[PDB]
Amino acid sequence: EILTLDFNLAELPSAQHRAGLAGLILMIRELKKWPWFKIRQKEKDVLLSIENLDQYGASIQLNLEGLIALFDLAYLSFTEERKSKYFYDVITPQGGFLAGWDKSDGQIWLRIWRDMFWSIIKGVPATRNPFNNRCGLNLNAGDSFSKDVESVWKSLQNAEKTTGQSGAFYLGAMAVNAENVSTDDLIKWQFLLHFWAFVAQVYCPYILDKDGKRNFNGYVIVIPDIANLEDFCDILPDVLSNRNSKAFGFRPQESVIDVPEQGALELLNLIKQRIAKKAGSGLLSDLIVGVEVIHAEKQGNSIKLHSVSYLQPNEESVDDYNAIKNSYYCPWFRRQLLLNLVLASQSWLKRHPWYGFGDLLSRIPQRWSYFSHDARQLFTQKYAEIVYKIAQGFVLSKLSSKHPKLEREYNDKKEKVVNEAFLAIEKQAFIDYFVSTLQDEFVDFAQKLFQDTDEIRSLTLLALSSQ
Amino acid sequence: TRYLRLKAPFAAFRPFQSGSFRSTTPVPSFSAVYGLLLNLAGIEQRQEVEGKVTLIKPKAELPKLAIAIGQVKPSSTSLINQQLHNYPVGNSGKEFASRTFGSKYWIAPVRREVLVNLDLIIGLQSPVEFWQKLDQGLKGENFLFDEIYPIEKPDLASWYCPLEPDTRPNQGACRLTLWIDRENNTQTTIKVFSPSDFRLEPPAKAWQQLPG
Amino acid sequence: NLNLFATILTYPAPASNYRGESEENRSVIQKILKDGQKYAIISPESMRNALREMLIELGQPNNRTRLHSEDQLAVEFKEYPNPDKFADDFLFGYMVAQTNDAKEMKKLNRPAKRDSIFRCNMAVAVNPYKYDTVFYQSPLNAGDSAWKNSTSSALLHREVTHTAFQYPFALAGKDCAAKPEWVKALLQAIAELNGVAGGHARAYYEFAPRSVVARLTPKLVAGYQTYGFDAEGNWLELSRLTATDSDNLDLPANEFWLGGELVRKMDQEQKAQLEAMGAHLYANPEKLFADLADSFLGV
Amino acid sequence: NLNLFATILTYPAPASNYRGESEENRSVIQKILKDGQKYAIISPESMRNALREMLIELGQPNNRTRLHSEDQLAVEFKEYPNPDKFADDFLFGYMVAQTNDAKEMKKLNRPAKRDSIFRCNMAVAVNPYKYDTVFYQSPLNAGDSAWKNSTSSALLHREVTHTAFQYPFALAGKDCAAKPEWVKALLQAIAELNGVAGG
DNA sequence: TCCATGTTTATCACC
Repeated sequence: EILTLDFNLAELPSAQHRAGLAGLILMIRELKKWPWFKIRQKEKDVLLSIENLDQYGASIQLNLEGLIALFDLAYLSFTEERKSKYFYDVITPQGGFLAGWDKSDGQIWLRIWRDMFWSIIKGVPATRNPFNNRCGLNLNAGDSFSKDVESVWKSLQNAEKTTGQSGAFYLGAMAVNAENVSTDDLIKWQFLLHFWAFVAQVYCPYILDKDGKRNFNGYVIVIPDIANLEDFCDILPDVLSNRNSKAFGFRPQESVIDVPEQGALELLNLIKQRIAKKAGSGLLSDLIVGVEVIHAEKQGNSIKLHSVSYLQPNEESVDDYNAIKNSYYCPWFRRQLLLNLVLASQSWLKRHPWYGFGDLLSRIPQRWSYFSHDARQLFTQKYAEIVYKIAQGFVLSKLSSKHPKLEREYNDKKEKVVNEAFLAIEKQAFIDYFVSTLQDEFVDFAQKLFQDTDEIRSLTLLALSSQ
Repeated sequence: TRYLRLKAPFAAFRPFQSGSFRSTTPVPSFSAVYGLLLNLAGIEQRQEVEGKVTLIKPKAELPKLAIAIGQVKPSSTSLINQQLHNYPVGNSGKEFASRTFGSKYWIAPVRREVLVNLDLIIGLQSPVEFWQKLDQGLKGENFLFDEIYPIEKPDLASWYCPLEPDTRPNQGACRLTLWIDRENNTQTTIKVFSPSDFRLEPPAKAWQQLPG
Repeated sequence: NLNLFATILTYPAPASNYRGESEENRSVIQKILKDGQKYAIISPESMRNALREMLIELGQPNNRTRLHSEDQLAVEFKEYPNPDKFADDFLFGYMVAQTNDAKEMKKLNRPAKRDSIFRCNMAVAVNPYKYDTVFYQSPLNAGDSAWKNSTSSALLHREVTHTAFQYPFALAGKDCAAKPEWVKALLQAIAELNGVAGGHARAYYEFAPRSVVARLTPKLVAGYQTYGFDAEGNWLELSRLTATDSDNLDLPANEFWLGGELVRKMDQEQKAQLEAMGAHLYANPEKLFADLADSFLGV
Repeated sequence: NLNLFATILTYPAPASNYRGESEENRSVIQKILKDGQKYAIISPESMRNALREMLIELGQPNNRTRLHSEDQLAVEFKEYPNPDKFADDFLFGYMVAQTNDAKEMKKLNRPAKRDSIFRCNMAVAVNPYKYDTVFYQSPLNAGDSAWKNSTSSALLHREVTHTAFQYPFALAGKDCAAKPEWVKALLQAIAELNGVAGG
C-alpha cells in the first residue's frame, strides 16, 4: 500500500528528534543516489518520495518495500577480524551514508564513529541481535530481511498510539528513580529516533597521568539543534568531506580534546569556515540554535554519565581556536586558561588565574625551566622590563671587574630557587646590591615594593635569570 | 495587579525523566511556581489519595491566575555526588524479594547538582479573593524559600517570554512545563523560552495564563 | 501555634569529612562558588543518619538499621510501619511498593508516603580553602602472606582545613504534640550532637553546639537569612544585632531572645538590660533547649 | 556507659618530625595554615605506629611487626601469620579482594570490615616558625674504598624549629569486652610516647 | 507473563 507521514519541527521537545529528521532525509537522499535502489524500484515497485521540503514542515510517502530498503541500508553490517596484542571476529555495522562521504586516510574517522556506536548506544545486546544477523548480507545478491519490518510497519499504522521507550535511545524512561511509572510518548516519534546518531559528531577525550600518556576514556557527543531543515541538509555534505586527515597513532589529531566544551566549539569553527566556502548561508544562528554536549563511558554492564550540557552557541569565540593552536602546542597545562574563557565573566581572561590547580599537580611528576619562569610572574603580583635591565647590569659589571654547558647550569640554578619560591606561598638583600649597582619610575619602586604580598613573592623572580 | 519578590540561598529544580544523572534549570518551572503559590495560600491539594501515583488532579475547579517570572542576577551551579535512592530496573532478586517492606533496597550513587543562589521577582495577576487569602496565610491565623516581601514597584529586572521561529535567542532556558500529571497524557507543547534584558515592565506577551 | 527554628555553630578544628570521587591520588571535597571561593559542604543526609543513630542510641525504638554487610552496605531490619508509634520516629515512613499493606484496607492508616517532619538544611563552612596537603603511605600488607598485598605500595596525598560550620535548623510543624517526650528526646539528642559525619575514626571532628541562637514569631521563616557570619570573630552582631537595636519595638525582641554564648564574656550587662526583658538566659545549651521545648509544647 | 577523652601537651624543644621530601637542597616539614600563619603538623599515623611499638614492648600479644629488610617499606607480621583472631586494640584489620581465607567466613566467622575502637586527631603547634634556620654538610664519598661511589660532594641544609605542641584523644566507654587487662595497658602506655617522630 | 548475555589497539612537536 501507500503510507503518508507529515512532521513539524515546532513540536519536537528534544533536539535528537530534530536531528533524526535530517538523518533520515540524508538516508533517503543516499538511497536516491544508488543504482541498486532504482533496480529495486523497477522490480519490486519501491515507493519512497519526499513531498514537502521547506523551512519548517516535512512530508514523506513510502511503501513496505521502501521501508525494507531503508532498513537494509541503515542496518547493514559486516564482520571484521581482530588479533589480540587465538583469533576473534567482531561484527561491525557498515555505517550507511558515512562510507559514501569518508575519503580520509584509512577512514580512521569512520573507525571512531563505529566504535562509539557499538560501545555505548548499542551496549545492550539488542544491537548485536539485530546487527549480527544482518551482517555479511549481499545487496547485489538480493538478500533482504523483513521479519522485523512487519512489526514496525504494523506499529506505524497507528502512529498516534503509544509504546514504551528503550535504552537504545535516550535513557531514563525505565525505572525513573522514583515510583514504578512508565513514560509518555507516541509511536511515530520513536521511529524518527532511529537515525539521529548519524548526524552526531564524535570526539575522544583523555585524562593526563603522571607520565603524560594520553589516557583516552569515554567519548564526547555533539548534538546540534537544527533551525532551518532546508538549509541544514545542504552544508553538511561538504563539512564532513573536508575534515583534517592528520593522523596521530590510532586517532586523528582533531579527535583529541581535553574538556567537553572543546568539541562543541570546534564544530562551530568548522561550520563557519564551510559557510565562507558554501554560499547561500549567513550567520551560525540562522543554521544552529543550540548545541548539546554529552560525556559517556561504559564500565562492565552499566553505562555511567558524567556531564550533560546545552548552552548558547555563539560567534565571538573564533579567535579562541587560533589563540590556543599557537599556544597549547608546546606545553600541556595551558588548557586551563582555555577553560577560563568558556555578569562577571566577560573579560575575566585578563586576570586568567590558572596558577592554583596547575602548579599543585605538576609539582612532583612533571618537575623533570625558563620556559615557565615568566608564567608565575603575573600570578605573584596578584615593572617587568626594568628588573631585566637591573639584573643584566650587575652581571656585566661583575665580569668587567674580573676582566657551552652553561645552559644546563642555568636550568639547575633557577630551579633551586624557583621551587623555594613556590613554597613561600633575605628577599630584600640581593635586590639591595643590584639597586646599589645601578626618576619618576624610581619613585614608583617604593609604592610597588612595600606591599607584603609583593615582598613575599613578587620581587624575587625576574632577577634570577641573571645568575 | 500586584506582584512580589523572593530570595533563597540554595535551590534545586530537577527536570522530570532525567534518568540516572540529574540536572537543573536556571529558572524554576511554571508547575513548581504554581505549587509554591498554592502552598503559601494555605489551601491543600485537591487530591487526597494514596497508591502508585499521587498526582491525580482533575482541572474541573481551580482558581485562575496569570503568572510571569523575573530574574535579576545570573547564578552559577555546583554538583554533589553522594548517594541516590535507586529504583530496581533489572529482574534482580535475593534480599529485595525477602523482606519487601517499602524496600527500595538496591542502592547505587551516580550524581546530582544544585544552584548557588536564587533571587526572583515573581509577577502575578490574580483575583482579589486569592490575594486576600495569601495575605491571611502570610499574616494571620528542603531549603527552597528563605524570606518573602512585596517590593513590586521598585527593583526592576529582566523577564522571560516565549520566542517564535525568528532571529535567535540568548541565555535561554532549555525546557519548561505548564501543566502535567504523572500519568499518560500530552504533557506540554511550548518548550523553548528566552529572556530579554530591559528595565521597564515586561511586555504583554511576557505574562502567561495558566490553564489551571 | 508557633514553629520555632534555630541556628547552631561549631568550634574550630581540622576537617575530617572526605567526599569521595577521588581524582588521581587525592580524595577531594565538593566546593561551591559562593563568591568565587572554595568552601566545605556536608550533605543533610549524613546528618539525618547521625540523628537516627542517636535516637536508636538513647533507647527510642525504631525499625531501620544499616549493618556492616560483607558484600556491600545495605539497610534492613524493617517491617510494616502501620503504627507511626515505635516506628520511624514520626518522620519519613517512605514507601513505593505497590503490593503494600495487602492493598491498604487492612492498614486503615495513611501509608506515611510523604509525611515529613524536622526539615533541615545543609551546612556550610566559614573559611575558604587554601590547598593543603598531608602525605599518605599505605605499605603493602605483606610480602609473604596468603592475603593479597595489592601488588605494590603507593604514597598519596590528602587535604585538610580548620573551619567552623554554621547551620540553620528549620524546625516546623504545630502537629508534633502527640509525643512530647519524643520531641524532647530529639531536642536533647541534637544538643548532644557528636560524630555527625561518618568520615573516619582518626582525625575525628565533632559538632559541639555553641551560641545556638534563633527565634521567631508564629510566622514563616524570614528576617536574618540564617547566614552571613564572619570567621568566628564576632558573627551574630553585624548579622542581626544592629537590626534588633534599630527595631527594638519593630521586630519583637520579647520572643526573639539574645544571641551568642559569647555574651557571657564581653558586654554581658549592656546586652542584659538595654536589649530586652525576654528570657535571654545562656549558661548551657542543654537547659536552653529544655526550656525552649517546654515553652513550645506549652502552646 | 562512661565515655572519656583528654588533651595533652609536652615541654618545649626543637622539632623532630622532619619529612624532608621537598627537593635535594631542602628538608621541608609539613605545615598548616592557621589564621594566616604556618604551624607544624604531626599526622596521627605516627602516633598509631608508636602505640603499636609500645604494645610490642610491654610483652603484649601482637599480630603485626616490621622487618626493615626490603627495598621499600613493608610490613610482614600484619597479615602473614595471623588469622585476625584478636588484634592489638581489637582493631581486627581488613583488606578487600575476590577472596580472603575463603572470604574469612567458614574458618573464622568475623565481619569483613574492622572495628576501630580507638580515636585520635591531628597534633598542632602553639606558635609559628620563621623560615630556614639550620645549616648542614655532606661528605664527598667513600674516598679510597670503592663501595659507596656516590660522587656527590654535596652541600645542603635542613629546617628546624623550637615549639611545644598539644593534641587531644578520645575513648568510648561502652566497649567493655576483654577490657580489664587489655585497654588499661594502652592507657598506661599513653604516658610514655617516647619514639614517635621521623628521626 | 520471565528467560536469557558480554570484552581484544600498543606512542611523539621545542630551544
